[PDB]
Amino acid sequence: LPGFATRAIHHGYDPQDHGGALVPPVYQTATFTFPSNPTLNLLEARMASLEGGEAGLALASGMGAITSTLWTLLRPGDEVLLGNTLYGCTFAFLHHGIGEFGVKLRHVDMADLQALEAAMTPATRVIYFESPANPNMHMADIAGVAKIARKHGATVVVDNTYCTPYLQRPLELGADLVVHSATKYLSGHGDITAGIVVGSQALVDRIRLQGLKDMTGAVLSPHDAALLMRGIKTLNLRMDRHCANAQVLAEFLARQPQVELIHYPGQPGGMIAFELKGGIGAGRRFMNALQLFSRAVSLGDAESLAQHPASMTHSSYTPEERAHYGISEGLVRLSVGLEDIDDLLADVQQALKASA
Amino acid sequence: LPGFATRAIHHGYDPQDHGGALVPPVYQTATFTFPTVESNPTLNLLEARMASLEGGEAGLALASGMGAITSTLWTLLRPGDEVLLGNTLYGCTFAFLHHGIGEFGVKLRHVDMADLQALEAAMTPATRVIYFESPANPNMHMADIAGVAKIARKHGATVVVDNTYCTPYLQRPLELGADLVVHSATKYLSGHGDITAGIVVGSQALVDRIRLQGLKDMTGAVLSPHDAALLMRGIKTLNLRMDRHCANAQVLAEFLARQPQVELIHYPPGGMIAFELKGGIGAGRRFMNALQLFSRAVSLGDAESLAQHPASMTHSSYTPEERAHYGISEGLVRLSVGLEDIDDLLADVQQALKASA
Amino acid sequence: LPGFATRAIHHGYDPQDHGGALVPPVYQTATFTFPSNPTLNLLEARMASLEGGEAGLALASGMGAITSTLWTLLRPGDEVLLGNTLYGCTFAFLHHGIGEFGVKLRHVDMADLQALEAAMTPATRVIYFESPANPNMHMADIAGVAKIARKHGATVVVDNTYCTPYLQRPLELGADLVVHSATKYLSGHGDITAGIVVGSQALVDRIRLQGLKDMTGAVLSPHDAALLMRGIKTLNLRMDRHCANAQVLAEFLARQPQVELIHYPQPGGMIAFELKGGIGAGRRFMNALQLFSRAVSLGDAESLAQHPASMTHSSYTPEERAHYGISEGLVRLSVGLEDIDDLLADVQQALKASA
Amino acid sequence: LPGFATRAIHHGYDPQDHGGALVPPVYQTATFTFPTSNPTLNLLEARMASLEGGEAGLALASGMGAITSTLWTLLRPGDEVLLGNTLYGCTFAFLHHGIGEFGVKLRHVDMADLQALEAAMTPATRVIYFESPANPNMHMADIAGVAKIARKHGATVVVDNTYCTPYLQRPLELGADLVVHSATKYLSGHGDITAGIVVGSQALVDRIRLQGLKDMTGAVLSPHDAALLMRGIKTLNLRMDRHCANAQVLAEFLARQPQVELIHYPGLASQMSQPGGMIAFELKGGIGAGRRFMNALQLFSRAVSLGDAESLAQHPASMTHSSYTPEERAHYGISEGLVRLSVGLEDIDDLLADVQQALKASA
Repeated sequence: LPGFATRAIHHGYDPQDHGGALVPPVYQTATFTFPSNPTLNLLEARMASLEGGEAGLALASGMGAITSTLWTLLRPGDEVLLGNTLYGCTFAFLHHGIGEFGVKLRHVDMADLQALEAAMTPATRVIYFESPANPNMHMADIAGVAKIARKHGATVVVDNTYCTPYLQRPLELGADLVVHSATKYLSGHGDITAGIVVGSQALVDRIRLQGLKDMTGAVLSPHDAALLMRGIKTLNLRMDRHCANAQVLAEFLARQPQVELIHYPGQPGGMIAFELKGGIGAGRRFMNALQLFSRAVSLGDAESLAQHPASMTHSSYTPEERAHYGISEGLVRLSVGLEDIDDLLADVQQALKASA
Repeated sequence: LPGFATRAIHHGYDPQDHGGALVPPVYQTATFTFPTVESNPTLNLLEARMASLEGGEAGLALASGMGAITSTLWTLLRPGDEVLLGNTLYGCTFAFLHHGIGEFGVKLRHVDMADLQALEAAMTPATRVIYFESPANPNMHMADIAGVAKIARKHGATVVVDNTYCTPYLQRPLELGADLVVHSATKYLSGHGDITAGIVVGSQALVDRIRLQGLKDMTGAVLSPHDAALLMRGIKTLNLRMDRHCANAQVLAEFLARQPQVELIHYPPGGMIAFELKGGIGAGRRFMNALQLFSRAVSLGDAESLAQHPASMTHSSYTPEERAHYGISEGLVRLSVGLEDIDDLLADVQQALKASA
Repeated sequence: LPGFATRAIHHGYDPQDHGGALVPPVYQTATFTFPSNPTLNLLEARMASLEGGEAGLALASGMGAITSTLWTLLRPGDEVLLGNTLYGCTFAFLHHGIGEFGVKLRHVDMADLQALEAAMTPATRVIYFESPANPNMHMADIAGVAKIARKHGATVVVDNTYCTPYLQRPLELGADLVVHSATKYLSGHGDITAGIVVGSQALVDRIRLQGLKDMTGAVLSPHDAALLMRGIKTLNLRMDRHCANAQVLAEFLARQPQVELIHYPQPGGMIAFELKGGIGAGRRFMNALQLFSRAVSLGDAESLAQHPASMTHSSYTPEERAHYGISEGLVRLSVGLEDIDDLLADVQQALKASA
Repeated sequence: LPGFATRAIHHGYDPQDHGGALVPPVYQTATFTFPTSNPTLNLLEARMASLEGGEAGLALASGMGAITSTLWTLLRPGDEVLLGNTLYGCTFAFLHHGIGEFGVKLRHVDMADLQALEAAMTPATRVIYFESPANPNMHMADIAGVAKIARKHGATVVVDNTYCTPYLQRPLELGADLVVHSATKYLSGHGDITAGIVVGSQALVDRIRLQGLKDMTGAVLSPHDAALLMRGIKTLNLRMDRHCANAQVLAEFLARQPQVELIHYPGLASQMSQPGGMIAFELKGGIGAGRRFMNALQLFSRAVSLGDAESLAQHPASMTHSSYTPEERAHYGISEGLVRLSVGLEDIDDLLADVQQALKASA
């Protein structure tokens, strides 16, 4: 089996099947003569290879991947066990979407196999969670969850967006399906939105012909698929740099007097979350002071991003409501990019002093 | 109000807000800086322009026509609600209803939209959505949208019309009373068969809900800015292309109606034609095999002429009786007449018909 | 032979050769395995078909097409006969570019065969001109020029940008090569820059392997080539509308008191007229336009307008402008595809504001 | 001054000037409203200028577009151009079968030998053009030294920096006047676009833009390709680091193989200054061994280019120069067993395995 880097650049493609083109031609065509799109097929095969899965499916967005998958596997009466902490729109989709169509939802600490097995019911059909989780980015025992899951043949779905198949491969640990917001690290350059699902040919075929075909129509543009593949070609190199930069920044943040503590890392790629002693006011001043980090909500970009939930995404909520969603007043999340670490340290240092 | 052609080229865009660029820059970016309080311009422009063409208040762009339909229905319906559908629908749409949302507690009921008497009789306190294509198979008969709208308001039912076949250039359901219009922009709107996309147009209130609920939470069927830019490029020639599609189809239809191999012409709806081959399924296969200009494919609204014979193509797996149940006769042939020289199209059909014998 | 519209949509392509794709896949690859780019090849073959020529060549821009062609055909000592009036960038290329490398240039009235024949010398190798020409868009006898060129086997090159192969095909009239700024009508949507050269395989091969390969490197991106082919698919329909709109606007402008006369028209959707009020009227006219865009180009879906004296040639003096065939009140319009009633209304109010 | 990686990702762009977009919008428009420049091209140019330490940049349709636009601008009949002993195939063709046929005098000189260069300087010398490093051993030239001589008659020094990229070498900070790049290679890094870049003083670049490009080549770069090039530049430092590491391991391996006569370049660790991920070696078995070696490769691609994520290999004698005779090839610096490799970003163990088996098959 060729190495990860080799497969991320070559898997599934041979120039002679496409006129000798070194780079695969982009099949920007809505239709083909009556007897699949070669560009999407290649992306799917390559992502399947990287995750150690049998088949892949490309979608218009990470949400397209999650919804197409869940709509396929669940029906009224079925139960879904969810990790305690989820993205945002995922939490919304579950509670304000599919959850309002008869599907039962139950949040459980995936870190406690005792509680998980205790929450297992003959109606449980799907176990969905992200690894690691937002809190302190704890890994969670995927193999352990898989063991409990098969009690009622429950399908285990893991959101592997944060790690990418380069750092974690849930399928090799027992998961049935892995989903990605390829919009983040996989693309790596913040210019496209895309989603990926990988698992057995059996499950993926169902999601493709049911969830996607009939219930979401969340198809991915061949042009975007081509750009996503371009990004995947440097995945290993980018993740290495994201991790190194984040490690240095995390160690720096831990020594600063303005920082109460570091939620993570203690590695979640280039992600960091820390707490400002000064709370919401300190967070606002910190964000206003940044000159290199961008004030935005996303991650996995070449550019470093920063967000202060309390004054940004969750500014409308009250302090108590924020706490209920695991959002402290001084919580700051960073997607450390690929810039020179010395410039990133200087930016954070200056902003930290300005936060006072 | 500026003319249709003018709005299809200019509506919603002013070069001054984008560096003086004659053609709007493509915002191929997944994210924007977070609002200071102290949306993607490419998608917003496409949405505003399509809203203008349909005479609606707001527009929403989706990854595909199916993305538009599903995002809309997931938003408006919940378990217990009822949806009245036209008797004949698109394949995937039909499937989405019965094999998709229909399996989540939503009741579906098929009724002849051309029969207002029957429609009114099918209205129940639970009816929340009335969905149909106009025109619809098998004879592309234009349903009375204003009449349906009158009945719908009896229980505040939302009327949704699939306007793919006509495009806003030939029909504008919202101006006739519909609440929402959906499009597979993959067809005529794009016009060049290189992109897949969907559009929903209606009131700001309804579109906002579909955007923030059906799309944001239940489908994630977002449209790529690159594809949106291409769709807008296509819309710039919509009037001219539809004019030619129609002219070519009229000539081919008249020709087909006089040929010995043709039993009848179902229709004439843009450049769409559907006719019956006396020879049935075998004649259909030979006809399809003989075509040299028309392409054997399943779609429509492309610059290239397309042809399909359902019985030996999309519905080849079904039995003759099952096909009939789905409005598919053994000799049914559907044509999406393109923009090629009509003399070349006539010659291709003529020789194929002779070969069908 | 299939009709023009049919060839503009299908010529040179068969889905079977590319995975059954209805639309040709875009070969956005800089390299191919060691034994031509299928996307560029297709564009070239299709343009050759539309012009009635044997071969085509795609370039990064119209200027790329002209320079690549001339650098190939000329060498120090050779003479080039040029039309009395050219684009602008071309005129500069000739005089401030290739002309400073030993190549002799000589302007001649292509409409005057006697003068052209009299300007023919044993050193003449290329006869280059636009048809129609800027002045009053006078067609000019291409077959006549071709007969004279033979005298010393001179190569006749015609810039067919204004007409497009849909309205004029110089090769079928005797020209050796045709060049295009595909940036204009061929693309039709103002989103790409590109050039095209069509002629015999013999000539195009030389231009491809000499002018382009060695002297300009003006290659066209497969992405742009694909967009250009997308545009060509509606060429006949767009040109029909450009022409119809322009005819109506031309008739209107002729009856307006603010207009001295119409230089032209038919040159596609192009119109040129003179404002009685000179440069001041021109400036006010341009400032008032709300639909037409103040820009320098043509062949776009959007209508464009320009007043040379206050725009491209504003730095020159009135006498210098005249030397370049630019009058103080000259206004050029590239009539687009918008609703003619909206275009008439915009021009009408602008003309009243020009006073 | 921000670090290289920071500038390669951010230089010249502020989201607030473009609707807050994190990624710059692509200005795919042929024209703009008449005033009272394309932002996408301008950004690419400013960023490349920053990376090379130059004042201004210019983007072209191809590396050849960059070279021709530059030379057409700077030379006129009677002028003399001093060239490096060995030049890139097409560049050599442009000089001899192109501009060289328009009254411009050409003359090759060993740039590594300042004595010969200084002796080759004439009152007519206007341009000194060369690649650094250059074949056959990829030896670095003393740019500062060449610059000192050039000033004798105000000759403009132009350096093709394609092989190194501004990440590994910056000729302008060494005295060069202009640097040109075939961005088609390393800068893009993914083999999906063709593009050229020129960086130098605002004065020189303005002239090339308004004369060579505007009037003599028309080799403009598509905004779409410019955007892709910028996307590629964002990982330049990381890719070059891997290209270099992979090439070093493969070079050491090749140096120990019985089928290999010698390694032209790179030359051990620290022929100094590794030529990116480029390697050239000689096969003892000549043209026959070269053909078999090439036929056997299963991971490396048989193609003519470099700087791609995918590893490429070529054997000139049986590929680009197959029509020539053995003596003619020698005249062009091509040995019968010469093999050039553009080592890519794949797993080094897979690359080693491929070369290993192809080498055994070459016997």
